[PDB]
Amino acid sequence: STANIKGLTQASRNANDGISIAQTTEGALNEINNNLQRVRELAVQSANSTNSQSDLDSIQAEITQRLNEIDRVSGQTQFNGVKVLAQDNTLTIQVGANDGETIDIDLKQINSQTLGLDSLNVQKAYDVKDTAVTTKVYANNGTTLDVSGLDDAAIKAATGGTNGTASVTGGAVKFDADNNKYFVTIGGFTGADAAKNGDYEVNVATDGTVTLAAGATKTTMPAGATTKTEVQELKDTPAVVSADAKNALIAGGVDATDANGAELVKMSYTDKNGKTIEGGYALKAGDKYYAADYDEATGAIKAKTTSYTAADGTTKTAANQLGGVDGKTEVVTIDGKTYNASKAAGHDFKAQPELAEAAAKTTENPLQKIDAALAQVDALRSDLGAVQNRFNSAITNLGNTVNNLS
Repeated sequence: STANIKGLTQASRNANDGISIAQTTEGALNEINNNLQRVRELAVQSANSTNSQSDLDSIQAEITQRLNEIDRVSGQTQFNGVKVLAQDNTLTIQVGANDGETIDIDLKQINSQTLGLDSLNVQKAYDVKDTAVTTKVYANNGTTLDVSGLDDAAIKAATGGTNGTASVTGGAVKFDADNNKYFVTIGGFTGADAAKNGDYEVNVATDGTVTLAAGATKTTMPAGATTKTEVQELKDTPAVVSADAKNALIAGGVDATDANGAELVKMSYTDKNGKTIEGGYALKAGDKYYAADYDEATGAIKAKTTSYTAADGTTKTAANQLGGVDGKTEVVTIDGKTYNASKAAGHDFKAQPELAEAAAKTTENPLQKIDAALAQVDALRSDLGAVQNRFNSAITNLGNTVNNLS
């Protein structure tokens, strides 16, 4: 009789834990349901051709936030340490005084993947274009600097000296990039004209022709000066892609030949109506675009890459390609599968072989899919409510049995 009384009484405390498990799980499933209803409403809103890709991009961002919130609740909700929505798990609770007098609680893994929505996407592809990044650098042209005319008579005519035989020292000319100027050193004057020996600015015709202007007077050769033998002229030069940028791409799985011929570009994205907006910078290798940072002031280029632990256990990196459904999403390709860069970061494919792949296209019949998920959640909520009634009825029956024994 004592065994029974103490056993039934403890069995009743056990039943209360079943009820707690059930309420903790229901609470969380209620929150998941709220997030799913918002997702459904957002899908209805996206099914409107008046929406621009910018609009859809905004709706998608919010859908992704809701889905992530669902994965948060699913992964962290707990009762005495049990992650009730994290795995399929049949919990058995003894509700009688003897072995086997139990009620099972069938917990199920409920997350965006098991609900069939981790690839849910309402975006549309942008028309992707690019513009080569250049710089302005002074170069030449076969137009040599002709200073043969600036002879003794010409130098005398411009400076007013008469003593000695003056000449362009070394027949050399110096160039200042800062102001597209030219300079020469004059020597040879003697007597009181010796003071005219020094440096003078000269004018270069849109031809070799170098000349000294009347009234000319020696100045100070501008620092930064440098000898040029042909006419200087500014022409666009493709931004230089560094070895470490190329090597970062290769380390990141980009083909060696393609990476070696990488080109810095500025992205552009045009929508279905024809409107175009500028994107960020990227390294175009082969026919693919890999996101990159670019310091206009320095020319320093930094290839964006994602680090992670491969299935073989080692640490590797993947180049962040511009792709995904919209065409401007940072994705990575690892061992036969494509993932969103942000999701693969820090991931351990050895410890967790499974990671959701990036959406490859716009979702077809999204509402049918969101509705299926809502039905899965309602089905689990119903079952939990019924098992809650079974625990409650057990508590009632245990209470009476104990009453009569005592």
